Amino acid sequence: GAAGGHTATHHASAAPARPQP
Amino acid sequence: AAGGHTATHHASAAPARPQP
Amino acid sequence: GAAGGHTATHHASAAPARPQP
Amino acid sequence: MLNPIVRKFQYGQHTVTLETGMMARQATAAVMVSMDDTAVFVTVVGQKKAKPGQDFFPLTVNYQERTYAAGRIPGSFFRREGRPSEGETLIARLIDRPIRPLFPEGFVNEVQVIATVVSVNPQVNPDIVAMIGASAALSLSGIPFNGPIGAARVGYINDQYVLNPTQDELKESKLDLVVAGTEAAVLMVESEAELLSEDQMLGAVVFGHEQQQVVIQNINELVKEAGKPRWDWQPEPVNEALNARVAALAEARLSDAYRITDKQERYAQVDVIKSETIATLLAEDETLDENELGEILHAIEKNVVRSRVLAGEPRIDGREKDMIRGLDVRTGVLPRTHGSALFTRGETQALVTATLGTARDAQVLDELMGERTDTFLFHYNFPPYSVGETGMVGSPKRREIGHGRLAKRGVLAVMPDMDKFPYTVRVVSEITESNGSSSMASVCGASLALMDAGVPIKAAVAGIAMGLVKEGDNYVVLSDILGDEDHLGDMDFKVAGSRDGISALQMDIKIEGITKEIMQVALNQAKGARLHILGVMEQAINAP
Amino acid sequence: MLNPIVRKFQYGQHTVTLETGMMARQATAAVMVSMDDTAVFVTVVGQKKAKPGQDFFPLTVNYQERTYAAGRIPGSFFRREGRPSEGETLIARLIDRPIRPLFPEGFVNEVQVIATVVSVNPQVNPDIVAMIGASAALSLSGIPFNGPIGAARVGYINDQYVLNPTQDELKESKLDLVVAGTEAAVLMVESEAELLSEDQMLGAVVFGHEQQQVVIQNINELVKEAGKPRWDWQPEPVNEALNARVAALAEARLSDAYRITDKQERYAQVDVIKSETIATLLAEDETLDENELGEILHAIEKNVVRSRVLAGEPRIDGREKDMIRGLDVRTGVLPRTHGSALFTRGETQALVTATLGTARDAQVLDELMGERTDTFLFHYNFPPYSVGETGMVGSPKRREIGHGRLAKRGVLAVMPDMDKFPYTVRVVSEITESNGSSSMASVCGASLALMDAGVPIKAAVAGIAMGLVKEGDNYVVLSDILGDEDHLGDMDFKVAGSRDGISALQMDIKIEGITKEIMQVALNQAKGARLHILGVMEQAINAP
Amino acid sequence: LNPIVRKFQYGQHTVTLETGMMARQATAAVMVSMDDTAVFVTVVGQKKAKPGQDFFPLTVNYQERTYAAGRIPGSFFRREGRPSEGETLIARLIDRPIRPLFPEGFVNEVQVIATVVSVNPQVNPDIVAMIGASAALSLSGIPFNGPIGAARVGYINDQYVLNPTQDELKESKLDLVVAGTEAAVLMVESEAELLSEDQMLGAVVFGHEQQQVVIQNINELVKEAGKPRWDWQPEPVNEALNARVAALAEARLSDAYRITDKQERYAQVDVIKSETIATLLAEDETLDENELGEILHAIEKNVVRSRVLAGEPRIDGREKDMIRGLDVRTGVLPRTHGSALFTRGETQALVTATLGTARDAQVLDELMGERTDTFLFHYNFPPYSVGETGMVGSPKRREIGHGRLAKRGVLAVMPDMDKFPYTVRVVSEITESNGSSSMASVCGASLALMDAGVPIKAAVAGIAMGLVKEGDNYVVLSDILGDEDHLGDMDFKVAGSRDGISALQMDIKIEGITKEIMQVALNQAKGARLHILGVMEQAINAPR
Ligand SMILES: [Mg+2]
Ligand SMILES: [Mg+2]
Ligand SMILES: [Mg+2]
Repeated sequence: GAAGGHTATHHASAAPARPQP
Repeated sequence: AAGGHTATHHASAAPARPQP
Repeated sequence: GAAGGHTATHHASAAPARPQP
Repeated sequence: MLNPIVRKFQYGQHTVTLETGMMARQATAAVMVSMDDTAVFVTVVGQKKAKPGQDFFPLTVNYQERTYAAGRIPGSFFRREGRPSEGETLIARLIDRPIRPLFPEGFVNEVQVIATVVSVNPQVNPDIVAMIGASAALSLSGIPFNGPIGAARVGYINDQYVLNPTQDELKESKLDLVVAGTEAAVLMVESEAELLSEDQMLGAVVFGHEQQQVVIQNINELVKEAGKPRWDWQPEPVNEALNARVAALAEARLSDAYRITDKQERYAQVDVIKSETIATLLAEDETLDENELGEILHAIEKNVVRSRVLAGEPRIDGREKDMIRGLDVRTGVLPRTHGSALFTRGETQALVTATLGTARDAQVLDELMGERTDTFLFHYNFPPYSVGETGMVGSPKRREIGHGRLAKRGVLAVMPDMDKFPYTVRVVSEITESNGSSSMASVCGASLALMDAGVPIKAAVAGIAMGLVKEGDNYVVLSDILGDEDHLGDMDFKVAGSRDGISALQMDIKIEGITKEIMQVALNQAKGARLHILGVMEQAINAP
Repeated sequence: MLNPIVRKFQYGQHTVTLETGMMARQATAAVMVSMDDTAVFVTVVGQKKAKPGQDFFPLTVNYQERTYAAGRIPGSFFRREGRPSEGETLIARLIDRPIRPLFPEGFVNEVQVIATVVSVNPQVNPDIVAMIGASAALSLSGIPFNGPIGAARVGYINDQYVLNPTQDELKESKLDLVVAGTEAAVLMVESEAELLSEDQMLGAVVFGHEQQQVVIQNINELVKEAGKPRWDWQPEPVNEALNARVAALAEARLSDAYRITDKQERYAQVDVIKSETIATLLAEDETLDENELGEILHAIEKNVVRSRVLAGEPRIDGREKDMIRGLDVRTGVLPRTHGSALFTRGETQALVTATLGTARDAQVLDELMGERTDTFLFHYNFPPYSVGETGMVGSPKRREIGHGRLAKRGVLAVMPDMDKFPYTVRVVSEITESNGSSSMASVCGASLALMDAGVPIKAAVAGIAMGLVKEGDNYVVLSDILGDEDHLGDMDFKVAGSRDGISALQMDIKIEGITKEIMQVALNQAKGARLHILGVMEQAINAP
Repeated sequence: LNPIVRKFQYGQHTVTLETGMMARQATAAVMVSMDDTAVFVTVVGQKKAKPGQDFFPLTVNYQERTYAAGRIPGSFFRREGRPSEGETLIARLIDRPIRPLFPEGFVNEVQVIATVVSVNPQVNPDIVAMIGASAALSLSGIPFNGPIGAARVGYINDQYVLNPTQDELKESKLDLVVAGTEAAVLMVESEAELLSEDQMLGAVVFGHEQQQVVIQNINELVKEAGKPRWDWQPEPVNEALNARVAALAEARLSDAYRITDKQERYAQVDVIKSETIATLLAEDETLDENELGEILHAIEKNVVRSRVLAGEPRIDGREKDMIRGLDVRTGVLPRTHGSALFTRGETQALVTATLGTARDAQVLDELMGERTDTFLFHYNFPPYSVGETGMVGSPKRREIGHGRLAKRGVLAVMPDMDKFPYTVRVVSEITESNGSSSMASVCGASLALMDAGVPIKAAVAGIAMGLVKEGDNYVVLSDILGDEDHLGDMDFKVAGSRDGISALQMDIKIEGITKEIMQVALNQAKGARLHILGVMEQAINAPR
């Protein structure tokens, strides 16, 4: 019934980071 | 020939207040 | 296969002139 | 991390979802609005600084439908969405018309509203959704804006009003009406009807205005939570001394100029007064703002005309409040055309033709809500010579698309169906002269041209534009308004229909505080006006 | 309202009707013209005051055909008339070319003429009707205009001249010529012929000019009855003190500049002279008008070149009056093209290609007079680098379409018919260098490119442009004119054809009082010119 | 009329350069051929800069004539019109390497027009056109630090191949184009089938080594026929005015670039610039405004560049190899086949995937042969993504370029027709921008395709790398801001899966980039996309 980011069927997030070795 | 002078039918009315 | 005028299969030229009367 | 601010509410038999805070954070404001699977992403950007010598408010509304909303790939050669269609232009106007008058007088910062349809339920029209989106985004932005507005479609099924009917329900409806307005007043009405009465049309406007209050209340509650601080914007302070200097040189002259009835003469004199007044004040002081002088002079014009209307004095052309201009009706004006008509009302004139065609000729509309073939075509042309000007002769302007559609809706109610008359019909209206309402002259001209072509329409159809001047509780409703009375007045109120009912109703109100009583005086006074026009039309031609 | 003023007259075997006074009363003037059911509505709007800093005359002609004129609905996806087609662009040029030189020198108010075809008899071409309409409206307007002009189409059937032949009659014609002019002189000629002689072509011009005098007489009578008062307009008063100041700084330098024969070097120096002269004068007195200084500088340029021509001195490049520039002819210049040619005449160069195709490649023309398939295509490109400039590289401009059709008419007469050579043929002319006439170089380049492709054309074809400098009774006809000699001269007079006749003749005359004698001298001198070019072309390739 | 001709071997082909005979009025013109594929390239540079010009106006127009392939245009008008997406892309391939070679300060208008006049369907005209632009610019005398070379590199049987034919490309794992000077690489555009960092770097080195023969031959042609270099200088250094601007702005601008939030930083920078200019203009009203902005821009540049070289925290506090915060969402729109919202810092892309049939596949009528496309990728960049207003009409060239770049980043993982027989359309809507938006489109596409159930082999991601280099000292930057791109030395974009690189794009703004620098950039780019892919996996790791 709704669109937008709150409707995400899947979700993942990361804070600012330096990549692995 | 074309223009309003070649009209098949025509009618005109002066400025008026319509009957209510 | 090259393009341009150095490639022309036929060529003709004339200097500035007054034509025959 | 991204965090959405979400408000959901019931609106009729639908759930409306408003989301802001996580998408397009660089725009002044951005909202994702959804109404049962139908979603429009609306953004507003308002520039902080007004342009150096700006004297008009630059507002742009862009409405665009993405074909991925319906799970389709564009049918065009490039397989990509291009220039806005006739339908997208009309919906952009539906958003623009109610929001434009709500920006404060003097506000001239550039504002752009972009609405993108990203998801569509084929039973839920995105136009109402996009209008709620523009209202919510403008209210959250902090840009000087006297909203919020709501939006509602009203149907008429079983002689009962229906809120936001589905596409399937509209097949049974005698009415398709859209109304937008604030908590206090209606601002915009767009409608087509199957010849309904004045009371039935007014009840629909009132119904839709009451129903959309839940939308306004929910935007208000979202604004109190997530709204950006209202801009610190002030109108340019009133310079009483400079007003007096302009009024001393121009008011008495402009008063006499607005008693000149002929349009061409009366400008030509208005322009002489403005030129001579400005050139004289610049001879006294070269540092004076030329734009500001034009705004003071325009404020005088407006006051001269408006106060004469309220005092009960004769109008610019000498008419009384409920008089219609002189009419001239002609039929069979062009020799090789299927049907032609020349309709003249005062200084407004329309050369209208009708052309019969076949299936081949019917327009295929690749719309987002479903492919549809159009049998009745209505095109409206407004060349610059109609107002004694020079200009571009390119593709149709947004105003030409809007007025062609309005005039079409004024005629559709009387058109014969495909069993009775199995032909494609194209009506073209050429505006040869303009001084108010040209789209209503197109309605009358079409009716005569269709009959001349032998198209068996149910009945003759006609229309006029109503005006208004209102100060406090005092008001005067004007019949058949001039260009000046539209521009200096408070509304443009267009009604079209036959002897037995209204086919189309359109309102464009420039003020807050329009009243049910006012809209009713307008509707009744409009009925008498079109009955007079129809009577003259009947004399010329009464049947195919 | 008042009825329109109507004037009827016989024009050949047709009846022409002129109506004014009732339709489009806000335009400066408006006329509905009819010729046996073919009707064109023509309006003119001329702006009261010129733009503060204007230094060119802005004249626009918009010609548009409505499909309802033929009782048809447009065949495009949107079922509406869009951007002007090639045919509409060409007819707009037919109207523009004779009227342009009749506006007084220095008159720079914006003028717009809009011609709309509202009715069509498939036998009577709307182009002549629209030209009569533009002439009638401009004469009725009161805008400073040294008309009225007439317009006539001349055919050649059974070795006799025929006035305004029908589309059916034109099937038997060896000629299709259009001539327009005042009572005194010819102003514009546009024609295609099946290799007719100089005397046959000149006779067609005189015939058409004599026959159209009845149109001019009738416009004069209509102006007597219905013409608006003549505009109170004056040219700038001559400033002799300023004339002498500019001449003291520039005349001697410009005299040397116009002895530099290389185009790039001449312009470079002319620009330096103008820049330094203006900067020197604005340092003495900064209140001087820069536009006026530019106009005095152009007047010195014009006089220097013109008086040198009349005195019998060598031309800018050192040539005598009847000398043609150096020629360079090349064939098979591009590897993958069907036929290619590079034609160079002086500083004018055209890279021309020919491409063979099938019936699938033939262009379908949705013309108002009837749908039609074109098997011969001629496109003409004029990129800004041809004249050492930068600029837009979008779509064809009004002149690119005009010269493309002129070059097409120069080649049409020698083309094999579909009965003997059943192929679609496309010719593209790329103007790589320009300083006089490109489009006659396109004619030569096409003839060579078609032979290179193996297209069995009847004979080789070529062309040139003739110029004129005339003062009173003294005149000099110039062969193969420079761009400068075109701009500072009095005419561009183009002739194309084979060894045995003229395929195309075009005139663009900028003065009144051109003579039958001058046109005859131009035609004879033009003949020797193309025989010279054809001789050099024969040395390269003489058969497919 | 004599052509100056130079021939040389370039791989397996003969390249011919011709100048002197055609388009002699252009600043320079070259006819370039490579085995029957011929492109005529012209350049015009205006002698004077526009008085108030503050940006270099460079325009490259690439156009393909259908007569090059012995074809007549398939369009309704049978004539070439507005450039296709392919012609726009090749115009960008010419513009990108030549743009940084014009001296800093040089603002004269320059236009390069490349016209394809002949085509061998095995030899791509793009490389030929790039060589033509290099030759024409080097010959012109216009201040230009070339010449550049151009090379396409393939990868067949694990070996690098120079300028592979269209047939040979079908067996290639790589399609790479590299352009640069004698000293350095300037531009790279490529798509690869998941090749390693060493394989991609070797291709760039190979192509740069192979193209030296092109540069050497242009240098020799310039010695023969080059026009003398323009007498042009940059504006001299005004040390006193620099110190006055620095005294008002340097300390404030140094603090302003410690503000992390883009909107807060730009607002503050604008205040600093506005107040500095206003103060200086009050002290002296004749001070040039454009010059003050140039000195202000130089300070910003120095502040940001010097903090990078000194190893201090970046504008937003990051270290050289830190990636911004990520937010990954899938199934965000209710009626779309597949949707994703990808956010990296202040850059955001709303991406959708749509499935169709063979009817939905795009038909490309291309010069080298007609081709149907089953994978569509469109990239939209609205003005609200950066908090601005603007024209939303037709894809800009930049949109076209980034839409193609994102497509090349996804192409390697797309399933073929035998494994997923459907037409797939991907649309990326850029909702927020602060660097790299095309790489955000790559990630968003990968997520949207999996959401739609498209059976790609492997998730795909990308990033943009930056550089700050003075002499031998340099710092390579991961995931650059908009400011780090504009004030930096390059934009270095790499896309791919966990196993290899799908696309590599370089836009280098300086000469002197090194093999080592590209190696460090490629290695650091790998860790970056592996970090992004890890976050993307947490959301979705297999098609729906
Ligand atoms: Mg009105
Ligand atoms: Mg000429
Ligand atoms: Mg970047």
